Amino acid sequence: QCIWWRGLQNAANVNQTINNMIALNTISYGVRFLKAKLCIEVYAVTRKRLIQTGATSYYTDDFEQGQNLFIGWADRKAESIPITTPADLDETKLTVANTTLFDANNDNITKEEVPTREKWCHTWDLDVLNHNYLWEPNNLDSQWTLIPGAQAVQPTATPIGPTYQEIVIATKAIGANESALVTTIQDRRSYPRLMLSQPQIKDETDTMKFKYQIRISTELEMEHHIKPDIANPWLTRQTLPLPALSGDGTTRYVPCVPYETHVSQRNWNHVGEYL
Amino acid sequence: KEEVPTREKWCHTWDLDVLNHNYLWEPNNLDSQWTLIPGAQAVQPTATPIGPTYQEIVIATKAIGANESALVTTIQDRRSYPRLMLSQPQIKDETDTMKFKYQIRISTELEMEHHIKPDIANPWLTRQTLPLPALSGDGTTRYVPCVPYETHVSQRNWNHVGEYL
Amino acid sequence: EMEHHIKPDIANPWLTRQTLPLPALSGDGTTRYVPCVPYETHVSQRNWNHVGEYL
Amino acid sequence: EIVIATKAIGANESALVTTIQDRRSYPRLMLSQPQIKDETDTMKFKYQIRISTEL
Amino acid sequence: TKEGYGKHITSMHVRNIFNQGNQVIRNIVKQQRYELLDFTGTEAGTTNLPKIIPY
Amino acid sequence: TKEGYGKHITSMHVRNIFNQGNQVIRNIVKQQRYELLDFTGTEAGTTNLPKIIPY
DNA sequence: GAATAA
DNA sequence: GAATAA
DNA sequence: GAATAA
DNA sequence: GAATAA
DNA sequence: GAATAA
DNA sequence: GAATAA
Repeated sequence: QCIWWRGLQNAANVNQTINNMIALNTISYGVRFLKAKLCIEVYAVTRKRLIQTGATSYYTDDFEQGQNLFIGWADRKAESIPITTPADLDETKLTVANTTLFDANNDNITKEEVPTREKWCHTWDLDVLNHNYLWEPNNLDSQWTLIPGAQAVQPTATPIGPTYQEIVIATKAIGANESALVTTIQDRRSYPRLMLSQPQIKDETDTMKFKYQIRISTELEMEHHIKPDIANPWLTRQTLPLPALSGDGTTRYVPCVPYETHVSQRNWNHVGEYL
Repeated sequence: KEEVPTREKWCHTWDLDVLNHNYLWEPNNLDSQWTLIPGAQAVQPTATPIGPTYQEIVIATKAIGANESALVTTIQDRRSYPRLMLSQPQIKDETDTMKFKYQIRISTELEMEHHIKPDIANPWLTRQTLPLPALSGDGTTRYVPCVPYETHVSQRNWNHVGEYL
Repeated sequence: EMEHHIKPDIANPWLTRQTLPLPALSGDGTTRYVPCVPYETHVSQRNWNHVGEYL
Repeated sequence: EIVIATKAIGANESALVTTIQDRRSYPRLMLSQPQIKDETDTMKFKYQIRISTEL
Repeated sequence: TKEGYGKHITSMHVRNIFNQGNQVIRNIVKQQRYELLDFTGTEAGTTNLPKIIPY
Repeated sequence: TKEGYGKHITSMHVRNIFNQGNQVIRNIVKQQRYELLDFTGTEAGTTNLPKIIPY
């Protein structure tokens, strides 16, 4: 939902692909995120085996190749990632309290579980955008900034704005003397919440503790539409700003709505009442 | 006019699905009058604005509580809804008109697909929901608009134009 | 060339629904700069081809 | 199998609802562990599972 | 080896059996009404005047 | 003669548009539940004993 | 019946 | 038009 | 001419 | 694209 | 979808 | 199996 594809959670994660990107965001009037493919690779599934005699515990980590990392999808429930800092978003240290892929009652998670030597690859098509438009050229240094989507749910505190709704109506400045009523329609993308969690297994004391050695692999297709050969500040017409959260809030909850329901334009069939 | 004699019925069907791109109208108990059938009709009073849902291209903000919002935003096809009336022949008698009173049974049945809730709370699901074209205002009396027709205009260039160009 | 779509045979002030005002500049400015933007760039909804990285 | 019952319908009326239906033996169902004698009684197994029951 | 016997049993694929919030119920509001149209009166809606259907 | 003009108009046959009380809605109660089966305990339902599914 | 004949 | 679009 | 040669 | 869309 | 849409 | 049996 956010953009960690630049790998913000540590500034140590920059590769020329990020650098190539920055130089393109300089020479570009606008951009599209065309496709985003994520591939998790699980090298190990390792629980901490807790051997407890009364009033003592022996700890050892042990490989479980009969267990696997659960990649959860929240497709039944409205949920949000809290975001504060570029570090606050990390595939590891990022969490929400009282959250479990396993509820004793209604398990709202569609899970995809990967064992050792199996990978979870998932691709998102980030081109939501129709009618010869683009997203503004952007260096992704800014967190609380969201992947291309028409998702309709914004907080009152940090409104994402028209770019976030399906039908975009916005005003780009073009300096003081001019304006652009950049105005497009785009297809709606529900982006659920995604999680990497362990099996919940009650041990004698609470849960078993699993820690997964993995390699996430996240690669992001972008067509950087580079600048004209001649200045056109008036070219922002077909550029849109990203669905970045705007506000003073230090912490910002980036929305995840699981699904876009299908409704019909079709009339009925097999309705008994004759009309 | 469409005139019905005794043992003849006037049946007329309206297709109230005006709505495109995977949207819906809010769930509504119709107890509220000054509330209008689905339409993209463009004419609203200044006193009781119907709002974006009423114009063809909808741009609206649904609350989703305080912390969130939804810029529900759709396009929909325009429906002119004329005014409909049941009246008598006007026949001058020696004194003013003849007075007719019709025994009739109106029969009004309305198809609705109620898209029921998710199996899990999504206050953020109002994205594809729209509020009805209900009139909003303090006005005790409210004039609900009827515009007879949506004129057809062409994207076609001319033909049989004498000037050569 | 103009198709002047003439009025209804009956008043419909509510017919402006499908009418739009022109892109006339509005303001007090005696001099007004009418914008000319040379081109509308073409961008693709197409994914790539002949990209060497396998994915 | 053959139902003969009286539904009230209030005080003034009754319904001798009366049907036939096919017989269903429903056994008992259980989730248990292997019984394995250890040095002390049985081994103790505890299963992490998700039941999924839809009706 | 991980293997076990069962009936209507399968290797466990993705299962989330809650719909992604897509479901549609259809009722028709049905409101037949016998009515009268009285133009014979002087009172309010009873007059020479056309009586309206506010669809 | 009894005659009149109209559209979607017909000689009036039998119309009662209320159903004779035949209508069927279908939901599936869906109750996925992650659960534990603990035989490691001495307390109540945690024992060597088979745990029951009361369908 | 490039000069407007639907 | 396993995530209910009759 | 999974390691980007349009 | 009887309710005028050359 | 001579004005760079791989 | 105009009176709603997907």
